[PDB]
Amino acid sequence: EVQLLESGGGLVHPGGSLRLSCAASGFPFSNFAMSWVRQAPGKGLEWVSTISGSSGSTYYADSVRGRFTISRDYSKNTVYLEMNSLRADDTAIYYCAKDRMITFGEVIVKHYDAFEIWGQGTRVAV
Amino acid sequence: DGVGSSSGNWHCDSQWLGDRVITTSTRTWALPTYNNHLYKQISNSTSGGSSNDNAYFGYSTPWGYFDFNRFHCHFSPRDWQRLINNNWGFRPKRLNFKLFNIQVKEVIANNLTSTVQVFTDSDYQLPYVLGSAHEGCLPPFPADVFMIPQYGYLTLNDGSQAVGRSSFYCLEYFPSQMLRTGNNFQFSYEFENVPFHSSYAHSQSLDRLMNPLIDQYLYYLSKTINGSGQNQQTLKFSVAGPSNMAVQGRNYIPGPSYRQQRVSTTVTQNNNSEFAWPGASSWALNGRNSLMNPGPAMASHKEGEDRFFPLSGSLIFGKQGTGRDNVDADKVMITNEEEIKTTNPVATESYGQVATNHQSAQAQAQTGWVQNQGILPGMVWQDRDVYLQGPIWAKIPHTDGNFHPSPLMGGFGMKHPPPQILIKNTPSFITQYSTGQVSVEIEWELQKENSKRWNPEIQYTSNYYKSNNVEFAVNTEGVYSEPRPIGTRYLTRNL
Amino acid sequence: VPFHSSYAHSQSLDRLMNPLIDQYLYYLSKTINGSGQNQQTLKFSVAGPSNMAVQGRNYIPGPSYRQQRVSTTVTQNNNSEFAWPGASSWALNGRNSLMNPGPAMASHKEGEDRFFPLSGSLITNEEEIKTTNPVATESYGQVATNHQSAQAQAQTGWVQNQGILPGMVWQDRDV
Amino acid sequence: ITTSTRTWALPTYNNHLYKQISNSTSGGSSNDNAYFGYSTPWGYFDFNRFHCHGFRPKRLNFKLFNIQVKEVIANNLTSTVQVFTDSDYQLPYVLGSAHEGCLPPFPADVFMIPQYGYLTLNDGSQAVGRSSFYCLEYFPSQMLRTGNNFQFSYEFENVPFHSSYAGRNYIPGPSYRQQRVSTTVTQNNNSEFAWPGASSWALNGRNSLMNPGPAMASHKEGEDRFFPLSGSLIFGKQGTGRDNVDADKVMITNEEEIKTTNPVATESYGQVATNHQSAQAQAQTGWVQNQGILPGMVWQDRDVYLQGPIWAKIPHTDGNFHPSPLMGGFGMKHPPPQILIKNTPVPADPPTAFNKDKLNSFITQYSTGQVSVEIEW
Amino acid sequence: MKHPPPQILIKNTPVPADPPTAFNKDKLNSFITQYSTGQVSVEIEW
Amino acid sequence: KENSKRWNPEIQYTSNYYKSNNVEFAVNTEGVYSEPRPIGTRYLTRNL
Amino acid sequence: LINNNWGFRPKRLNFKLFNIQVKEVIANNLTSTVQVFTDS
Amino acid sequence: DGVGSSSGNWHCDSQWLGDRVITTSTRTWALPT
Amino acid sequence: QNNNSEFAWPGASSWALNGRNSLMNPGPAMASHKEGEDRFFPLSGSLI
Amino acid sequence: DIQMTQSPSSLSASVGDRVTITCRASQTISTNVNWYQQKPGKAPKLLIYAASSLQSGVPSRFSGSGSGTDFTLTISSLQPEDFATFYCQQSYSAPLTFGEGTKV
Repeated sequence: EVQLLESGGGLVHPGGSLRLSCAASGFPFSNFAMSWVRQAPGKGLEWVSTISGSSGSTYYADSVRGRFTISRDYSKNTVYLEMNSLRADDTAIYYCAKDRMITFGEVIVKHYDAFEIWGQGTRVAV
Repeated sequence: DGVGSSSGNWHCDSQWLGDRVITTSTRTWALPTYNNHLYKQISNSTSGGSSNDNAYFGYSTPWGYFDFNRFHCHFSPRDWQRLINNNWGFRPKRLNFKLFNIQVKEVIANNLTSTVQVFTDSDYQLPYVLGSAHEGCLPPFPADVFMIPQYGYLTLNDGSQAVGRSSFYCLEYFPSQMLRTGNNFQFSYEFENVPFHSSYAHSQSLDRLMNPLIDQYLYYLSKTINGSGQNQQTLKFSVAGPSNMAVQGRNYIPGPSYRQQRVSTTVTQNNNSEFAWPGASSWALNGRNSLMNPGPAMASHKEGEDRFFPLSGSLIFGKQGTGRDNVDADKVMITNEEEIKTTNPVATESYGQVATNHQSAQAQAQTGWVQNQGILPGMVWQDRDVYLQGPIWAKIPHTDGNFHPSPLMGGFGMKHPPPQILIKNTPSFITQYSTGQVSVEIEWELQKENSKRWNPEIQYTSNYYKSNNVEFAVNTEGVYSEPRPIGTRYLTRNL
Repeated sequence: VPFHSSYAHSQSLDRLMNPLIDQYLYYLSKTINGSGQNQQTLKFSVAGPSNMAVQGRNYIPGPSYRQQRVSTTVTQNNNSEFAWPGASSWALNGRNSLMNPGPAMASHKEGEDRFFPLSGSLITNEEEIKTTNPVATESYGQVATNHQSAQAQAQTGWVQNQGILPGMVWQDRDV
Repeated sequence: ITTSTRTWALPTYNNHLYKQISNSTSGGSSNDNAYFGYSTPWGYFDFNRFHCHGFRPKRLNFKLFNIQVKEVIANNLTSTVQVFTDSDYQLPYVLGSAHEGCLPPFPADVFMIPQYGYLTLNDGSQAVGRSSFYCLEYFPSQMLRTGNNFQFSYEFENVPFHSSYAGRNYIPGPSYRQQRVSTTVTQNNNSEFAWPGASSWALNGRNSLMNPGPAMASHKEGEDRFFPLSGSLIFGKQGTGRDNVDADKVMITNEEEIKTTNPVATESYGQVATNHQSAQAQAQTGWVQNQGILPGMVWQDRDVYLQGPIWAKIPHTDGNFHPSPLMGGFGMKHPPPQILIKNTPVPADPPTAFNKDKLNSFITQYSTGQVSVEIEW
Repeated sequence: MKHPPPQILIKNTPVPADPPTAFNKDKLNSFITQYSTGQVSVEIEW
Repeated sequence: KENSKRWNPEIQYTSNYYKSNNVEFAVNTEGVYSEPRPIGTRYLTRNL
Repeated sequence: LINNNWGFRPKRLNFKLFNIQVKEVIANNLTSTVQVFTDS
Repeated sequence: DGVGSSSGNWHCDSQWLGDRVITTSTRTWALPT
Repeated sequence: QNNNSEFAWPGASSWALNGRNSLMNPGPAMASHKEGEDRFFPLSGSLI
Repeated sequence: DIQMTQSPSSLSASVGDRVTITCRASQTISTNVNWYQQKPGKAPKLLIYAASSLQSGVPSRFSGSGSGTDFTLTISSLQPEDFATFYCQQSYSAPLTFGEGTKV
């Protein structure tokens, strides 16, 4: 199958740092872009960041940019979303989503299409 | 030889023999009649002649021609894969061509007395249009039956008009062979010696060639002042070494550069203006501005910037079923040329900086950006990569002098390329078309990879993850498609 | 020595292609959907007979070092002593030397025969080589000078001198 | 036909280990200076400098003899020394980078063999999937005890002689402008312009100084106090320190003999026309800061010094123009091969009960001996 | 058998209908309706 | 040797990662060699 | 080997043992021997 | 043979010849009592 | 997913010889799992 | 930044009867819109991509249409499984944007 286990968990104090991990399995890790989608309590779900399969392109949302940092470790097939200098509104349950579009290195193209496979998610309280 | 006996068999396959490859492709073709057996003078004002940049003068001919100049003609996707993962270099040696099992149809019944005229231009007396990257190539998938492209050429012009030096060629003025349903046509060609294409990527960058553990005996100017204040001028010198690798002395520098505009595949990031033609790099010749495409070979982008591509600076291919005008970004494939970054500057960046003045106590040191850089002694560079879909050879313009004749769209520059092969229908006339077979055979020389690299290479591999269709295979409707552009550079070398 | 070339090309560098066949390569035709704000889009089109400016080519014209353009109609020429001040020259060990004749280049565009390069002629005109050689009185071409973004529009510079590049052809000067 | 002989001593490097080194190994913090690579226990011989010994090298001869092993200090007669040369040029070539570790110019001096290391593709301090790793123990090599010796001969490929002398058809060569610096500090600007004012070339988003750069005259004739910022070779005087030494501790060479066919480093190449003149517009000109090759250009390459390097390795690429190296000397596609040497590690007493792990404890050991190198010029 | 009698493959060579009078890069989708017939002799010694 | 008439490309063993702290199958900073994954022998295909 | 080939198998074997060094506990004891044999 | 004469050299490489491969490996060992 | 008990030795398939049980490892050659299931592996079926 | 506005904010309907939700984008984004659904306590699931294409596991009773500014999500044969908050997303350009959502 295709399996996404994200646990960064955590309850942190404002201004504090937290690092989400997402352990991906069952698909070619390099060829798909991985993204984080966020949903606050009783609200709509909000896109946060995405990273190219080759990690050459990282896209951040406007509110997020400059604070959170997305990266992927190819040894452990894990995508990280370290967030620092957190704020009150960062409280939400974060999701890890695989992209629908398969890519390779030999063509310049946008790396995001649609979120095909999501994940159960973790809670970040602050 | 006979009406009821075939004149040739079907040859498609590849032999991998030691240091050499032999590719053979056979296709089924159909040739119509063009222009009602006529020559018709063509100019731009015929179609309305909007721009002087587009203003042309030339003719169209009744003749057709064969173009096998693209790699997917001679190489299956698997043959291409065997070649690129196992080899540091390749280049053609001999060429072989056959035109056989001809049939002519009166428009639809059999005309057994009709002929087809074919000739090759082996003195290269005709305008050579095979290096222009035109459509009409032998199909990549051998079960596709293709239509011979109509031959035509251009000559000198002032606006839409001709001039006194303009030329007109009559292809009837060339002796040719006439073929009936039992006749066949063939010839052999010999490629002129060219350098091996480099199907490898450097494992070292041009600036990192140093020993990381040792200092240089060279010195550089580290400090021009002692501190902040008045009259602090001083000259300090330090050893160039591991801790600073930027200032060290180097024997060779990256190759030439002609800067490109940078375009992002994330549309919002791009400027909201029509900068497609206005911002493009061009070169002007006789008052006409011609776009620079693809231009000098340069890396497409810097590390961490794969969303960007040079405007006119890359080769862009269409996906199967893509239209002719105004297609979306997804419908095209923009090739990536980053393997060459080790020795080549980034296409969208300046070559570097130069000093623009003389410093003094009254003037600060001023530098400026080099937007374009011609050849300098000590430069080393990589040529442009070749693709499964892309061109094989081109003809070197016949001129007093040239530099590094390797063509700018990739492939093998040749002063005596494979000769053009012209074909027609021998003609108030009877509506008529001919069909038949074509087989091409090429011998390739190979350079084996002799690397002592310990860790395993990057390889080209088909993905295993499940999918609706097999890549490089037909769909349910029967359409064959090539899902991506495959470069040749996978294996590595030391710089 | 090589044979001195004594012929004029009937074809130009920009006119090498087959006028009846579309190229299999795409170029970027349009960067905006329409007029107004937030219209960014990426559109690509096949290069073909209709547009011959945007096609890909394997070879580019030879080097150029620009000359000042002087007219045989005296009134058209500027009212100043620019014979020396406006001349293209090269400096060697502190000594300015005029560039004469200089790199072989087309003396004028087609359609203007009243102009000649300041130091660029021996008045023998080279216009027969305007096929592969740029024009001594013109810019070699345009170069992008920056990175365009939502804030900054694309910008282009002029190339007054251009050194040898891979894939250049040229004609030498005539005897 | 010069001949040279020296005495050397070889220690143990990296405790008999190959170890990844990188930007963050040295503390890093800069993208221009970032690197990724490996440090090997092997040493190598550098005779590449002239003082280790028109004109041009023809053949070569190398010998390694009088092997002496030293265990800590007593001799060790059983121990071996491994030596091999790379004649297929399959290892990264570090001999053309103008490093230290040469045979000393004075025949009675003794020299320590420098450590072999190499760099490969990096991104930041990390490694790209295209990076390469090399175990030199994977090459066939020759092992030498105190009675064994090693020698080989090399043939230099055909190169041009090095020049050893000091309305127009031809023009001077290409220029890439260097910033001008006066030996009088009071004339120089009171600002830190060492890296800010330098001429550079950027490759893959990393700025590299242009050093020494194209071959040009250092200064206009009659001005002897100016030298190009990065444009000249600068040699240290005996005793000169490693860091921030004043201008009297170094030797700043001048190329001024080549000013006949070459442009001055700190001067513009010339002028060009920037517009069309007319009755409304004056004739305008502009300065040529950088000029590439043109038909009809002639130039002289960089002169060689007694301290200077002999040869370089021409990179393996699709194309190059005038492969003669910029730091000077004879450029070659198949240069003199690298010569690699190390002491074979000797394991100490084993634990006597089996253990899976590799042996991490060795006998402290080094070797010393003689090297003779002969070249036909 | 590990090397049984080899498969024998047969098809009618496509003969296209009248192509257009202007060049079109797309493959020919229109063909002359056709079929074949003949004799097969197979000899097996036992 | 393999003489397969397969039209499409095979599956190959390749090094997938793009940027990483250690190249696979090479020493680390401490000088310790490691084999990152177990590699099988079966990539090319045959007809059954 | 695995990318290019459908099969493999060993053919011949060549074994060698050399540069023996026997130590005493640490100095070189030159008169000692090493007992080695193969059971064929 | 002797104390100062080597009884062998260091051979590690792999030769790819036609339809065969030849692999060679050399290591350094220690044998306790 | 696994049962909350100790089945490593009790649940393992094995073969007895002369009165001594021995684990069947790795055992006959068999596919490790059905297609689409990568998370399951035989108890002693594959090399580790 | 591109804004997706989904016109019904909340909705309720009888089962089996057709339901349609639409959202209007701030600019011509062509066919880039995507559709999702989220049940309480469960991660979202992709329905439609590239404006009309449906995901492999999604029932044929879902469909979608439109180009440029306007896009509609039509549900024929509504069912008890189908009651959840629904979202539309642009894939056209980053930063990516989800609609406000429609609780059905």
